[PDB]
Amino acid sequence: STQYETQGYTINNAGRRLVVDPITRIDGHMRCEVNINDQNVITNAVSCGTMFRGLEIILQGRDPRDAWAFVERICGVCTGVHALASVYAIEDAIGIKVPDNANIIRNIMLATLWCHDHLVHFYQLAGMDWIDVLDALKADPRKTSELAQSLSSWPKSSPGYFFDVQNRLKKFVEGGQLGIFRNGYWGHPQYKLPPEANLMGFAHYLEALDFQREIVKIHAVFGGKNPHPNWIVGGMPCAINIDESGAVGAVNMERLNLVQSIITRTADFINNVMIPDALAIGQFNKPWSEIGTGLSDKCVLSYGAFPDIANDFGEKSLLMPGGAVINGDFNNVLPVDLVDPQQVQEFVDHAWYRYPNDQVGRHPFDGITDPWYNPGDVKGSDTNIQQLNEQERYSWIKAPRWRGNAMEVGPLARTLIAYHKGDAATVESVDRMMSALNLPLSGIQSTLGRILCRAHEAQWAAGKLQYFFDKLMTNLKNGNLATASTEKWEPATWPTECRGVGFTEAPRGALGHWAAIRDGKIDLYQCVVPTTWNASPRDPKGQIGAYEAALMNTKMAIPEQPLEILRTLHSFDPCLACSTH
Amino acid sequence: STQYETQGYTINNAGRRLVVDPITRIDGHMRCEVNINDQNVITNAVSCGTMFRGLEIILQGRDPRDAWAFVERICGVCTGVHALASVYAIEDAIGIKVPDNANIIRNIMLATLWCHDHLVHFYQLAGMDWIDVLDALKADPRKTSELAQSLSSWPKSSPGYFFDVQNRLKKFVEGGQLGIFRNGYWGHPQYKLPPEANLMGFAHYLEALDFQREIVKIHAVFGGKNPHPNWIVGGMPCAINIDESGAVGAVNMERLNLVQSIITRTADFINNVMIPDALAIGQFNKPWSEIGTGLSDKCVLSYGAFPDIANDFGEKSLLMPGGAVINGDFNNVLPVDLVDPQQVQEFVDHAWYRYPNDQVGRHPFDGITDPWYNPGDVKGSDTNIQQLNEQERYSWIKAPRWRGNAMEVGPLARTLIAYHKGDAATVESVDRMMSALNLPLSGIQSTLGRILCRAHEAQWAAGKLQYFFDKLMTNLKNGNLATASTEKWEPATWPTECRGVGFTEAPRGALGHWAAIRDGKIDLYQCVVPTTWNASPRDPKGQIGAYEAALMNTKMAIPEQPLEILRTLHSFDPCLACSTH
Amino acid sequence: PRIPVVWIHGLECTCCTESFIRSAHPLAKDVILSLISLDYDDTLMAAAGTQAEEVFEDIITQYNGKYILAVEGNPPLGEQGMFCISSGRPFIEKLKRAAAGASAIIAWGTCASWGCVQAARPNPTQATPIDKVITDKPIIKVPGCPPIPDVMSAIITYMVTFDRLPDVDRMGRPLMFYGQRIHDKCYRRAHFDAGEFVQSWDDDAARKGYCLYKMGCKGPTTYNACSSTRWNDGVSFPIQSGHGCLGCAENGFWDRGSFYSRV
Amino acid sequence: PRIPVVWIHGLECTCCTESFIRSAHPLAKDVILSLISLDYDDTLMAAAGTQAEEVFEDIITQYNGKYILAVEGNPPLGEQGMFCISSGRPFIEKLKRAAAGASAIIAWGTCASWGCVQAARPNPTQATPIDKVITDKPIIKVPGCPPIPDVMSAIITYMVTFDRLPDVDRMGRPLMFYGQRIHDKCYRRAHFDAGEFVQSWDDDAARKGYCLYKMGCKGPTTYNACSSTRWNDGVSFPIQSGHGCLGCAENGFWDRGSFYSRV
Ligand code: SF4
Ligand code: SF4
Ligand code: FCO
Ligand code: FCO
Ligand code: SF3
Ligand code: SF3
Ligand code: F3S
Ligand code: F3S
Ligand SMILES: [Cl-]
Ligand SMILES: [Cl-]
Ligand SMILES: [Li+]
Ligand SMILES: [Mg+2]
Ligand SMILES: [Mg+2]
Ligand code: NI
Ligand code: NI
Repeated sequence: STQYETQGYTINNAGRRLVVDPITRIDGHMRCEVNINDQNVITNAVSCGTMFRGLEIILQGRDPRDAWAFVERICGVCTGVHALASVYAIEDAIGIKVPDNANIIRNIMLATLWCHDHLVHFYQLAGMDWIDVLDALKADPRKTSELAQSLSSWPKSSPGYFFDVQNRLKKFVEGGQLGIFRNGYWGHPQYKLPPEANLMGFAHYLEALDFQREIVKIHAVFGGKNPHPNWIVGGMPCAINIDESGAVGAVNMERLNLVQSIITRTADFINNVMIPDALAIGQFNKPWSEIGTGLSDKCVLSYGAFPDIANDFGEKSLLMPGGAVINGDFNNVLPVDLVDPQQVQEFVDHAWYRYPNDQVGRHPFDGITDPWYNPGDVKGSDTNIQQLNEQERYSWIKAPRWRGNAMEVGPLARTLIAYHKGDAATVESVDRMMSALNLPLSGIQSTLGRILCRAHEAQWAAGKLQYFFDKLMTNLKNGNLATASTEKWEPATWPTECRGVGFTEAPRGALGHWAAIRDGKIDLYQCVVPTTWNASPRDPKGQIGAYEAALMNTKMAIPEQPLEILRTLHSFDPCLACSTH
Repeated sequence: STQYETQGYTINNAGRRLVVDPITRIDGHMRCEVNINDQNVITNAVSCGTMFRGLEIILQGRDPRDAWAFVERICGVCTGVHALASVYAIEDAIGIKVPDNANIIRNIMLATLWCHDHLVHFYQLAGMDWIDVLDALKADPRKTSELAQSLSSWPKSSPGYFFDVQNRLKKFVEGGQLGIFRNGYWGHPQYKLPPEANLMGFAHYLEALDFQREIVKIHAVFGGKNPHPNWIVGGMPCAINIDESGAVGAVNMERLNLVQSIITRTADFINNVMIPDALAIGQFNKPWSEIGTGLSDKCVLSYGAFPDIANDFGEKSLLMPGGAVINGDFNNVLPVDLVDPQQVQEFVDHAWYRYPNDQVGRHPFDGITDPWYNPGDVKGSDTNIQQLNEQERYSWIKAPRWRGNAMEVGPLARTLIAYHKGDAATVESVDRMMSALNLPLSGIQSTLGRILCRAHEAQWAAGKLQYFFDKLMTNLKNGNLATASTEKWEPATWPTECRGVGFTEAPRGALGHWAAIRDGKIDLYQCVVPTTWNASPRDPKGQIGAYEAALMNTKMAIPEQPLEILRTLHSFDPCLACSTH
Repeated sequence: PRIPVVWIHGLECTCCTESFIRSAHPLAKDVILSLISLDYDDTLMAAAGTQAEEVFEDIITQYNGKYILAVEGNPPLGEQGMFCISSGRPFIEKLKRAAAGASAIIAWGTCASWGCVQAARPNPTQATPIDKVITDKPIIKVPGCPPIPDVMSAIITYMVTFDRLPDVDRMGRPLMFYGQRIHDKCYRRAHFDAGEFVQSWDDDAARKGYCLYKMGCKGPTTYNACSSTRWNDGVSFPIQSGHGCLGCAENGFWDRGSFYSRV
Repeated sequence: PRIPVVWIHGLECTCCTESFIRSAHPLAKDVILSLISLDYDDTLMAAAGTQAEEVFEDIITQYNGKYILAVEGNPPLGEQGMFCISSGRPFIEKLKRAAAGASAIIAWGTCASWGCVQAARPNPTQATPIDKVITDKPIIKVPGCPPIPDVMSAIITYMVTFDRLPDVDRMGRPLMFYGQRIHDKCYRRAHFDAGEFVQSWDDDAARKGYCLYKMGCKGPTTYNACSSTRWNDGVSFPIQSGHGCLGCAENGFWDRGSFYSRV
């Protein structure tokens, strides 16, 4: 065994080893290992991405106009965000500016994805870590109605409703076919809701499973389908015609009416169902405001997103702010430049890749994706792993750093950056939320805080959907219909050699695509994705990433039941296909 | 002034004359006049249909295969029922038998219409006679939630929901643009609900206005569109393909899945919203169990409907019973024959039509539709009717009789026929309903009873939708896909001269179409429609029809505000376009 | 304040009023509560008789020159107009009074636009479309028997949002929804091009969704949005459920021969 | 008792799992609660780690020969299979063990059916479709990237209701939804047959809904239900929203030249 110090942690791999493989209620493809001491406290944590596909290799030699469709298939959960980053990257390289309506529609596509992805995460992925589903069978339906009505104006709250949901669950389990609930952690001492709150949350899990299908109708109108909508370099393909012959062949007033109807319904569900449930989880689980801090009180990163001035990616345009904090100094929000070779770099000394010098980091314009499966001296063998060796290479995930620092990305990171830049709406929302829980601001830097910030952001994004829709309609009233720029669509119009960066804030954090074009073809295409940051393995200094840091120092009630590990990992919304691409 | 005796009534046209023109919250096109005595009690009632189009004339010379499309446009409220009667009548004339799936689908079309038409009548047409909308502004939202939860399991019952509905109504009214609520009867002493019940009812009015649009999606799948779906002589045009190439071009498993989803939602709404609201109207308005009896304790008529054995229109096949009662003798339910010239006859001595002898009645195979506008002295002119002359011709509606008797048709009529034929489900349901209201069986023969019977028919029809869908799926599992017979599609296969009758129970009552075919074309086409029976003018013996009888003997609290007249007329669901055609 | 709307009814079957309440987006509830002020409508209003006459008179007087008149159905010229009687007098008189104060008129459906079923041979009442009687006001024709629900609500929202009438073709129909033929956006056109036709009901061709031209489909001569926008929240349209287009949006469609004879 | 279903995931992006939960009729909630028993699924299940391994073992043992195996994604043959690792071993070993006990296998999506994006040139991981590894079990291919939500749920309801596998073409795709080409039921076909084409994005042709053939549409060579059943409760499909078909239901569609080169 060894022991060393990094980032205020003591990393010690003596003592009992626990393995969690598979991690479930994520997209898939993660392994986690920890060591625990005699006091059932985590003293070492190991994050491993267990798949790889190689999109950066597949993109070589492709037409730049096609790239968005290939990289969209990095992920069907965060569907669309890689297409957006791609068209941004290719437009930056070639020198294309899109019409205002194309930028507005792209912002609608991104806000739609934030609402859908955040809502499904809260209920279908994270919810069963906090709600004891089998304990819902013990609730009194009238007391459940009274609880729900004390928290929200949402209409669906009758005693008869909660009894009907409870009886559906009772029937489901009475044949002994428990399905997704089989062999769960039910009755664990960390389940703290009363039976009435379990029944309320389970009813809401079912309501959200049904409602989420409606949100993505916005993607179907502008992008054809969800999952995996369509886009173009130069704007969007969804031509608009409101008052001319042939409007039946285009985005017309009836299509816009459908979009408006979905926006209103989406805002209502998020504000009256998800927001009060997130606050209720907080009220009943306040100790989790001090568990899972990790890097969130040290180093956080946002690129920024939602340019409101078309083709302007600067500070005055981006509606979701960008910036970086290091060394715990939230009084110094630093500017980020994605072209600077000293800022974003990726290391592979602890990952399954080859570099000419694995002791140094490479900026993505100098990036290399040369896969090399070499797990070294594992317990077991190379095709039957019992324990990864975290002193050597242990993941398909590269290790990104910012100026050499390990960073956390995602909803909590963005909330902290916006709060400390002085964004008025963020400051008001956070202050009101923490006041309601009677918790200090530092309570947001935690596993519970990640969940609260995600709910905050779903509400924010639902409000921005209306804002962008109104902006689109204002242009149409003024006779401004354009959706595509095509003066640089043909390859003969491009520079012989050029490079560009496309960046945004995906639901899980800071996303960048770096592209180089030569002689009409993709010469290099490198992606650094939010879960690549958070699920990162170690670097040559032994610095740990956001998941490994957030698991450090966690108490476990029952070592064989990983509920506390699941709570903290799920709070980041891991997307492992994204992380490895 | 004069007076005479008929059907136990004293018809007396002395005293003050009141005119109600237009009657609103019907399809349109009705005038009502009454005389009241010195105690403000109605001693004379006059029913007048104020429009005519002449479909029976327009149908002459058409191809019999096209007839359904023309006569469907008799009415867009009871949309589809005239098409069904037409295809039945042409198939009866030519000698065509349809496949079992076509019959099942036609029964689904009719049950869907019953559900839709009865639901929209209860809320959008009759509801504001019983609910004081402006009084809802005085309700306590918590007490409204409590009331709703005591009557039903329906989920949508929170205090915040009822507050939100109430605030929306307050903002609507506050600017003085009251729309459909302007100059209403609000505050009339016959409004007996407490403020909480008025708010609950208004919330449900709005829920029903939204939900009704979904029910007709069943008509869109099998019939292309609603209003006015498509049909064929020989079956239905909606060819089925479940498991072969090209199922994308036909009724397939996805289309059937959509139909099933609509059936379940429709039953849930009717059973948990409409049914408890109807029973509550009964509880708070028991005196209306003794008002508006009219002919319902004297003479009632049903032809029967919903043949469960394909192409068999006999008593063992029809799921909704047929029969007639006369002279108040409910112990002898009599059989109906639509070919017998001594049974159904229409008179025009008090209507705007020419017969060679207006003192005799004509069976529809001998029918004549020769319009003659001749109002006599109306205290104004031929283009300014101040007072109809009920001693002579006063309506565009013909006067149908059954063996010379004036009959009531519709939900109450049907319920009484089925009850007295000893249908076990009907006996049990009626007995339990009247028991819960603590009223005698005779309480059903009234204006309140008409409303209760309509709601219990919506429930019956929603159950039969599932029964018919399951019969369709059973045939598909056994490889029986046929939807049309075309052996006799070509006119060269028809008899040179033939005639037929098509009959059903529309939402408002007994419907018949009589057709004669000669040399490949329609020679005669005569319709007798449910509101033709109910809204009928007088005959050569002075006998009064169902509307005039039900208004007789009624007390009015405020003569100038006709709320009692509206309550009783709306209880029949008048369709004046149907009545005149 | 919301724009005042007066909705009147001549000879008609009520199908266009029923179509309006089928709207999926915006819901008819939200049109009535938030987008317009529906100030007179015989099918939905609380007031009847003398109280309804008072609403009509008060609205057209107070809002003279500023309300939109919606019309469903048509006036009959036979029997001195007494084939359609309102408040004891010919409907045509109510139509002319309402039209005189309107800023613009919406003619909903084939009845108001052209004549529809009551005007089919031999037209016993002499039913006559609105534009042959009212000759001094803007009239927007929205034909169909009835028009598509979401077309009706889209036209309303266009007018409220943009504060202008839709641009129209030479017959007064909105270009947005009536600019192209049914057959120019029909999903069965591949089969028409290939000579792949249904020949009799429920034949093998019908079970594969082949073209309905030989069964009498009038799509090739009919202008509407049914093959693109579709009906009842996009669920179907006549052709998709196996019956040819009747031609129901076109003037005189009842008297162009049998629905089952070829174009 | 409901039919046991085991759902496993190889190299994949999760799009077919997401598509499934978009189903409009039946709702995915109602499929899971009432139609099937979804007994193993890494994306939804409560249990993780050793508890999830115990579920997998218990279900495939207790219901040996009786469960349906659903597969999303594919196995990589490179690096001894360790481009996709489950419980510390090559994913291919979990696929083989799950397949051995199954009565039948549903290959959801182009990944499981053919290869999809990871198998496009140069195929770094040697990703291989399911039917090149499992050669002794019935496999129903349901291709698309992803397949249509209400196609996925219709196939499931067919199998449960009728108690049999759907009839397939010679490639193993269900005839009901894959029997015809996109271009044989496309609503823009009238424009194709007239020579009426979009030539550049947002031109006048694009604003009238003209054909996308000159913009690269692969509908002429692609079998799926997108132009008839459509996507997301019938709201749209790629062509209706202005982008040509990519060909995403067909084997090798990534390597047939640019998406913007003509078919
Ligand atoms: S079904 Fe009618 S509209 Fe469609 S292609 Fe055939 S003829 Fe044209
Ligand atoms: S858009 Fe594509 S599928 Fe449709 S007609 Fe044109 S080439 Fe064929
Ligand atoms: N959100 C998201 Fe997916 C990840 N990580 C991307 O980009
Ligand atoms: N119901 C109905 Fe209409 C009437 N009366 C018909 O038939
Ligand atoms: Fe909507 S009233 Fe119905 S008949 Fe043809 S449009 Fe007329
Ligand atoms: Fe649904 S996993 Fe998504 S990439 Fe193309 S099918 Fe594969
Ligand atoms: S009959 Fe009418 S509804 Fe459309 S498809 Fe033809 S114009
Ligand atoms: S790209 Fe795919 S989704 Fe359908 S339209 Fe073409 S097969
Ligand atoms: Cl016409
Ligand atoms: Cl492939
Ligand atoms: Li740019
Ligand atoms: Mg990368
Ligand atoms: Mg008649
Ligand atoms: Ni992702
Ligand atoms: Ni009617």
